Amino acid sequence: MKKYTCTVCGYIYNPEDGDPDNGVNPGTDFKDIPDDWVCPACGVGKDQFEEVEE
Ligand SMILES: [Fe+3]
Repeated sequence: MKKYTCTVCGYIYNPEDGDPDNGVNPGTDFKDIPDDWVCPACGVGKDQFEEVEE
């Protein structure tokens, strides 16, 4: 799956590690993360993230 980055602070969501402390298990693609999840480093919503294209 692809990584997504927060365009406000630079945090990168990597689907292989998820964000387990906030209920996103490793192996969850960004689209499936519940829509109320926010960036763990700056608090903005998923709407500020962009797919990291390879
Ligand atoms: Fe952020």
